[PDB]
Amino acid sequence: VRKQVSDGVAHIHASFNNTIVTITDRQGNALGWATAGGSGFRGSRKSTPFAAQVAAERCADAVKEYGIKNLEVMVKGPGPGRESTIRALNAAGFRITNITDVTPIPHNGCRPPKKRRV
Amino acid sequence: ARYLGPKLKLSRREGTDLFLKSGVRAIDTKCKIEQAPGQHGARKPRLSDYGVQLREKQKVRRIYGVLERQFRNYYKEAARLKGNTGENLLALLEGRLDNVVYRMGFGATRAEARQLVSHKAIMVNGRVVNIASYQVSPNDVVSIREKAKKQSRVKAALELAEQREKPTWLEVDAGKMEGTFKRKPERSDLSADINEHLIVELYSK
RNA sequence: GACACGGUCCAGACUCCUACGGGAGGCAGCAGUGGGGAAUAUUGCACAAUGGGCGCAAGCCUGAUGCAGCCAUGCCGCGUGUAUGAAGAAGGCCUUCGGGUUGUAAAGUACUUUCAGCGGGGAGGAAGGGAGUAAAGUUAAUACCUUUGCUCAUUGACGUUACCCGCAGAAGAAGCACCGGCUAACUCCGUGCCAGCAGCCGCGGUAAUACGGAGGGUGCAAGCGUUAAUCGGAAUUACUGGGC
RNA sequence: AAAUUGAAGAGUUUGAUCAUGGCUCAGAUUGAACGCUGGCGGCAGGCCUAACACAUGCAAGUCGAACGGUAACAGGAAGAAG
Ligand SMILES: [Mg+2]
Ligand SMILES: [Mg+2]
Ligand SMILES: [Mg+2]
Ligand SMILES: [Mg+2]
Ligand SMILES: [Mg+2]
Ligand SMILES: [Mg+2]
Ligand SMILES: [Mg+2]
Ligand SMILES: [Mg+2]
Ligand SMILES: [Mg+2]
Ligand SMILES: [Mg+2]
Ligand SMILES: [Mg+2]
Ligand SMILES: [Mg+2]
Repeated sequence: VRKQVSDGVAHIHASFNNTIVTITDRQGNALGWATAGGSGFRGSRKSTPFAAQVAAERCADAVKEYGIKNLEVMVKGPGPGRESTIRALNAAGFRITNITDVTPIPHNGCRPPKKRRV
Repeated sequence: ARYLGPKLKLSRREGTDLFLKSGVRAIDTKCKIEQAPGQHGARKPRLSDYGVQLREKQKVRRIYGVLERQFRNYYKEAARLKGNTGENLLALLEGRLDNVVYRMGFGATRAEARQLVSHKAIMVNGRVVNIASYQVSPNDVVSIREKAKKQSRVKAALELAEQREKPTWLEVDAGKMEGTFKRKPERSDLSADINEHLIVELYSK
């Protein structure tokens, strides 16, 4: 039942309000995830780079469930947390092989929301 | 006619882990990689020229459990056949029934999938074959024997097959418990860490 | 069709028998015996098939031939399990005395039963002729035949066959050579130019990666080694392809 | 279509070098043997020695539709019989 597998990939959704850390295999089947909002951080605390690192600490689970060891890194989103989280993976005992940005950049696609006059 | 000793010893020797053991439990945990066996293994061995050639040949053989005598017969056939010999030799090694069953996903290990073939549990084109070295020809359909399917080990091996990027030239069937050896494999698909030109020279010496 | 392997005549040697008067024999056919040598198989089965001889045929005749037995002698295939399994069990050996090493090897825990165990089925080799039939050709008579078709019953030495199916339980199945260089793979102990090894280079004279033992490791595998032999490498008799 | 296609060195002469020139090694391969070990099957092979001697059984017989025959058998009829 509880399986075991290495050579994963980590998808990083660095949004302006939250950071989503998901560890998955090479074929997109999710193995585990953790979020800043689910790590005890709300409001401003839910977006600070630090809390994003803390979210990674949670994702350090699945160890016995999946011996990922070496994993890929996918990063998308301009929000804070494009650096912190990455460190936490190293300090957790993981082999970061490649680091690439997968931020969606339209070539003049859909119309964006209007500006916040505030 | 078969290797029966420990497996992690060979794995950690010759260095790069290449398709051994069930494939679930992390390879590093079971042993100590980057350290050849033996009391003196913890040292840097200045390999030679013969050394490199020998290692490659030994490595290739173990990946497919082919004994020298057998492997040499493949080399003679590969040289006889038209085309580049090294890829032809690799194609012949991949075309063995036991290897194909392993890649098809019915066995956790090449040895276990080979045992499934040996124990008369595999059907090819409606004919019972229990010879691991049988050469599968293109467009053939390999189907697990009705009785065999009741083995829960086969079922679990299917599950794990998902992690290995399904070989293109093999059309695997899940619940259908069948496979179609579409065509011969190509060098590109095979692990790019194999230098077949080294193998060709070594046996041509 | 022979100067004739199981024909004859003669001579020679040997072989054996005889009632002494006289005879008989020739496995370089198949088994086999002794001998020789390092070293080569069962005094097997059946003519079922093929093949040949004779016979109208039916047949009979086959140590030809088909099979079987023996030897790992070679070639080829196969199996001796599969996964889990680390407080890296103990034990072994090393040890910088901290450890490491064996080794996930084991044990254990799931799992499977190839072949070998046993049991029960079951092709193919099998074509044939015979007995009949009916018609046809064949006649004086289409009697005789011979040609068809058919009909019945047929024959397998191998053979407890090829193969299939069930039975049970990892149970019954791994050695051999090497680890100084060439040449892949190392230390410890013993020994002290002793004993020894040695394809070449050479080791050993008291801290031997070379001998001997231990652990470990490398190659190959139901085989691994040694020896003998042929070619290669050896452009080292060179025509390709050499020199003085 | 295809059947034309493959060609490696190394160690040893010296204080060191080049050169000629040996020997030796790796590779194939056998109608092999010996040693150690040895589960099974398929296929092939198996006195290279003394054409040395050979115990013994067998390896060329068949044909009655060539003929005198009927030795042995089967029946067959006669003749008889408790
Ligand atoms: Mg004659
Ligand atoms: Mg004779
Ligand atoms: Mg004889
Ligand atoms: Mg008889
Ligand atoms: Mg006879
Ligand atoms: Mg059996
Ligand atoms: Mg070496
Ligand atoms: Mg073999
Ligand atoms: Mg020789
Ligand atoms: Mg020459
Ligand atoms: Mg010269
Ligand atoms: Mg006779």
